Amino acid sequence: VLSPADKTNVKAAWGKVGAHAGEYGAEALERMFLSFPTTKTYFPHFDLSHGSAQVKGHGKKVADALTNAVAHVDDMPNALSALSDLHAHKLRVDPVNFKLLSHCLLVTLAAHLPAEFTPAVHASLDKFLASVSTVLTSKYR
Amino acid sequence: GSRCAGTVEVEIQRLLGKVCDRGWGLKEADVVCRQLGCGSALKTSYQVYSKIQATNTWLFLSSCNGNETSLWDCKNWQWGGLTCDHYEEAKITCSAHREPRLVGGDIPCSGRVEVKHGDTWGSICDSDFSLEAASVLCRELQCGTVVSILGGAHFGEGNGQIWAEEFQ
Amino acid sequence: VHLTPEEKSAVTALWGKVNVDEVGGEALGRLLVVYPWTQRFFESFGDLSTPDAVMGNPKVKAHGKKVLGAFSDGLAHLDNLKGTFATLSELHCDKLHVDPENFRLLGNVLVCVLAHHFGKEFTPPVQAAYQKVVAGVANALAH
Ligand code: HEM
Ligand code: HEM
Ligand SMILES: *[C@@H]1O[C@H](CO)[C@@H](O)[C@H](O)[C@H]1NC(C)=O
Repeated sequence: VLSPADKTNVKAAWGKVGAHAGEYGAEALERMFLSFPTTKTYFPHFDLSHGSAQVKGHGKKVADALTNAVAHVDDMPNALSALSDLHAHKLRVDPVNFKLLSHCLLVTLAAHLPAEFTPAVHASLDKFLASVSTVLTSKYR
Repeated sequence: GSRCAGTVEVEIQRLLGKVCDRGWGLKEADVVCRQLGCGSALKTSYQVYSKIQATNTWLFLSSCNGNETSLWDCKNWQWGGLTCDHYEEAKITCSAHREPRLVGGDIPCSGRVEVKHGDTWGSICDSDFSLEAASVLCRELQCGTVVSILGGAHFGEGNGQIWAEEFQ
Repeated sequence: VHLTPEEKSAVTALWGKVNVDEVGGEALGRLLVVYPWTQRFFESFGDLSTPDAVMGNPKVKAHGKKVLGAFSDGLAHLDNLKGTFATLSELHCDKLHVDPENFRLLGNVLVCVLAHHFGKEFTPPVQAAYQKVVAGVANALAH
């Protein structure tokens, strides 16, 4: 569960992510595709090569969704209701892929923000990404 | 062909065997080259001269430092008990496969070309030595760039044997 | 699965600059902070409530050094991981009853620590190689 201190740390970390969110998400998607190729089965229509414009656009969309979740950290299920329905029903993405993407996002943030990825901030960001994944995987069946 | 280039064949208790290339980098490769006495290791591959038979048993090298004087002296080498089917045989070409030298010249980096085929020093016919081969020879001996290729025994005829290999 | 020579070279090159005395302790502290149920196994290490207490714990740092040394030992024998980790897996399964998923969590946390330490040098290719490495370590350390 996200404590108020954890919410503060997540808000600060994503604020210092700032405008680099789109390419952070693109890098996280690339890391998920390379490290865990089993997640590529959910993108059969995407060009999954390095530096892909389509992967970059999807990473921008993912980071915009994460920004909306951070801004609505107290109402995340309502903020991600459309995405929850989408991932759970239309795409039927298995939650292990969500945890893999959360790990890859954490790796990207650690590689790009080493000064601000403190163990407390790392734990808070992991909790926030777990909350996002749980909201998106809740309706999975 | 040469004693210091080819697959690593292992004789343990009169049993033929070949080294598997799993956990076999250049660090273990130069240990074999040092063990045979042919300088350091150049590549884990060789230009095939003759066919060799296939042996069921394999020598597996987990890992060892690379400064050892012999392969047996480095820690935890496995002899048999596993199949090198997923991996490949361990090849090596040591630095003395074709080690050049310049003799007969009164200046440091000029003279009749002699190449050591493992242990024997022999001359080279000038029809088998191109400008690229001479460039590689000058580079290897740390003599820079080739100035000229002088055939017809310019620095005197060598005594011994003449190699029959054209350097491509 | 066999690890490609390029991936092996990348892993070895990135591990050459890894601070053995600090990276393992950092990874273990991060594991105990992010996943607090892993503090259950280290109740003899003293205070582990505050994240600063976890990261500043000398016993945690020493055990992280030992864990990272075990990672290095498994790295030197990437092709033989079950044989090298049989004793440690038996220890964790029987004497400590550590869930195998904790090994995967520690591998992921170690990958995060490596990325945090090396910045952009932790490229997606070398991260994929290290994910293969930590997956092999965890599978060899499990069951
Ligand atoms: C924190 C985790 C995630 C977030 C924030 C997220 C966010 C998003 C967003 C914003 C979209 C755009 C949907 C639209 O615009 O209509 C999307 C689509 C999609 N997502 Fe995710 N997602 C996450 C996890 C995942 C994972 C792990 C996978 C697969 C392994 C996945 C697979 C997909 C697919 C296939 C689409 C459809 C894109 C397309 O058809 O072009 N999602 N996601
Ligand atoms: C993932 C890779 C891991 C490796 C390579 C590793 C390695 C080691 C090593 C080298 C030891 C020392 C063995 C001894 O002293 O006899 C050890 C012991 C121990 N490990 Fe792990 N470990 C790993 C993961 C974990 C995790 C995730 C936990 C807990 C969640 C854990 C809990 C312990 C404990 C409690 C001990 C004994 C502490 C003590 O002896 O004082 N280990 N492990
Ligand atoms: C090789 O180097 C190691 C250092 O790790 C040393 O312990 C060993 O004695 C060296 N071996 C030789 C033959 O010099």
